[PDB]
Amino acid sequence: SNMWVIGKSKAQDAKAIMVNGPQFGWYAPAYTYGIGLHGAGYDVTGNTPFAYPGLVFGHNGVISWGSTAGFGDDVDIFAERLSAEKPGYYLHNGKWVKMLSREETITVKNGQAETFTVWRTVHGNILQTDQTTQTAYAKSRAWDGKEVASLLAWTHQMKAKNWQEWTQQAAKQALTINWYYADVNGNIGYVHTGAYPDRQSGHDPRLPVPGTGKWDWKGLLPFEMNPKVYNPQSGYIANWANSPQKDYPASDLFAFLWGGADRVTEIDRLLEQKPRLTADQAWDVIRQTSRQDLNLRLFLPTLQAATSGLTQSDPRRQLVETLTRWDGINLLNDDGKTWQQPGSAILNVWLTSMLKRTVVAAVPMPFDKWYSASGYETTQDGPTGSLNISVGAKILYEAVQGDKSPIPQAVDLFAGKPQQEVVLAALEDTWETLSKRYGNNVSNWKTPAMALTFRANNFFGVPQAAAEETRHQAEYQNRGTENDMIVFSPTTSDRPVLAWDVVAPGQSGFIAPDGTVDKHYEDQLKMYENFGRKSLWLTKQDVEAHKESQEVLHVQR
Amino acid sequence: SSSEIKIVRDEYGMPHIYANDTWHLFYGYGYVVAQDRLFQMEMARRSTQGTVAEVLGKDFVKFDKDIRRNYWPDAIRAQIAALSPEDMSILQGYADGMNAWIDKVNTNPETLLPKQFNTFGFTPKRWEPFDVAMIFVGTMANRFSDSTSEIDNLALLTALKDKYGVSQGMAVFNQLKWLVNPSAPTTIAVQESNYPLKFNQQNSQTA
Ligand SMILES: CC1(C)[C@H](C(=O)O)N2C(=O)[C@@H](NC(=O)Cc3ccccc3)[C@H]2[S@H]1O
Ligand SMILES: [Ca+2]
Repeated sequence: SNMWVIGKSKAQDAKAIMVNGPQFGWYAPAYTYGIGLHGAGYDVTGNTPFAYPGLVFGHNGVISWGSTAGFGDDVDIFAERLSAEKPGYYLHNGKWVKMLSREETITVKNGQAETFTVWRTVHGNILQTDQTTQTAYAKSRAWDGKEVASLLAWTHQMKAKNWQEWTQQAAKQALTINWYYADVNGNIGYVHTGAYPDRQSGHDPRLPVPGTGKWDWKGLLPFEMNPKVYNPQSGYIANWANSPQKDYPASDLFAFLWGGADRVTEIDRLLEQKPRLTADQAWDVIRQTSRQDLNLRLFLPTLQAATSGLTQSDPRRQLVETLTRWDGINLLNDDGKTWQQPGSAILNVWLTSMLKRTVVAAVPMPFDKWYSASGYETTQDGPTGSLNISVGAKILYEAVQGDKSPIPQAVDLFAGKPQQEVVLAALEDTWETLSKRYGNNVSNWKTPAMALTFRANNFFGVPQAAAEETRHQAEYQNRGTENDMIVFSPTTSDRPVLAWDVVAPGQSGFIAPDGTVDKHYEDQLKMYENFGRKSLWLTKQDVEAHKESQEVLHVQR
Repeated sequence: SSSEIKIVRDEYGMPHIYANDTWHLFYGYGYVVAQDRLFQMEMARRSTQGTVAEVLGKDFVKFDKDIRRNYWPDAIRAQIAALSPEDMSILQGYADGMNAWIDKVNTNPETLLPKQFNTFGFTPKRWEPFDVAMIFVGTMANRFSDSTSEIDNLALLTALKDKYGVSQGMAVFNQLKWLVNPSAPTTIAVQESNYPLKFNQQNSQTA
């Protein structure tokens, strides 16, 4: 998920611009829901996932807000101490304590129901039990007990009219989420919100802690610790699921890292390119980043260094010159199905070969397969979410940085060989693999482009529509599922705020009994594909001037 | 007046609710959701409470068991019972608005029931506050803010120490899954500020 907020000192013809691209995967009907709420203290417009009461993406005419996934480590596992003599108990602060439990029966259409039990300790629900070591693992969330407060904070924040009223609500949102603020005066801000545990000294957050008592969290850290910034000196706030702040630790997921190779750098390059950005240039960042191969920038230098002494006819060398001449931006050919340049397939095969020879080889099976992905893996329906630099490629980027990297290379991933030799051997494999598939004439290689699919199964894998409602787009775009932009104090308009969005396939998912789909069932699908967007109205006069229908209800509670 | 709710839809079908009090504002929002997305919302409800197999069959049993094992519904319920009357009106008004449209759907299903209901063979039931809250809790919290791989991490560290020895195993774990990496591009520049805490990075909870 990405976001870029451009403050007063970086914006052109406006005092601030917020562009958000939350990435949850692509679905039919739309993952988010467009809604405007006016009365009872609210005056807001935007769209929000699953039509939550609180809009995640929107504005109120004074301020605007948005989110990206936090990925802080707000979860730890406690290894509970069990005893075969006292089934259903665990040891905590010197006493055998009774587990809480509940029975659940799964009813099954045309099948037999199944009943099972869910157990929970003072540290959270039990995930799994090892009866062989009399150990139960309980999953402890720092936000446990605050989920409803979090929904409410995301709703009450829509009434804030300044940074202080908004951070008072940011402070009550307990999940791990990056929230962003922009306002009519051109102030911009960011808070890595959430509840984070105050851990005992000695507690390594990437691994389980004893659940017997001495390793219990001391409580939660205060809001003062949450990473946050208001009107940064750079003039901008950019995020693409990258670290919030120097020395802040990422989620403990083994496949997730914040390191020198980060795709957020592609946003930085675009914002720093020109002194200031207009709203059209800021919106144009979506198009560019959505087509940007993320490995080119990282590995092109190492590839240019390894091939720089080679003759012109060496194919290892000609693969790298083809990359050198490219800006990493993928564009479809006229067939609607292959990319104009072969660079991503070259980087994918090279990288896959490099990981196999380096990180994969240093890690014992079966854990080696966690570091073998190149980051280009997809189905013929196309990527199910955003594309990122893989975990193994981020680790290989440290190694190929040598002593520019702050991470001690405890194991030489190149195992005693010169890095150049390993790079060149991977290049030899790439030439062989690709020239076998497409011929020896690189310039006519028409490599397959990734495609995009608005799936009829929601993100859980569960049908939320019939399978024929799936929608298909030729061009995979590494962008938000929805995109929204808010402009504050534009110099080209008298309105304090202008705002746009795109919710595809459409606002409505309704299909009548006879199969007649709604008029708003698919009228934002082409707009989505072409980087278009539609106006979001806030004021009564704008709404009424763009009115299509209306209903008045008379209801008594 | 107090009872009046005006709904206006723009040219892309986007609804704008006008009301005078919290219950009525959220009631209009739940109503329009029920019009636009009933089947998606019904299915998100079943996904967040692990009741999918009830309508889709055996291929969803495991998934429903995994959803119920990942949360403690009574605790959510106890959080809703602690809300002030203004906050409870957000969730009650939303469930009641949906229910108003669902009630009209099941009274005239022949023109109003989403076709998907007929395809998958079942009809929608009313909603309560807990259900609205779980759409949020079951997505944002219990799925997007709930990630840990610590048991797998410990199995990786174990294999690393078995392959390289205790000390090298642990330094190789710190090379593959570092706690922090100072060269990471940060949303807040170092000149603004840096996180003041330092963490253990040798698994000293079991030292
Ligand atoms: C851990 C996840 C299952 C997954 C991953 O990397 O495995 N992530 C995303 O795609 C990213 N999701 C988002 O950025 C979506 C989002 C969430 C909250 C607020 C805005 C955007 C995270 S979680 O889904
Ligand atoms: Ca943890």
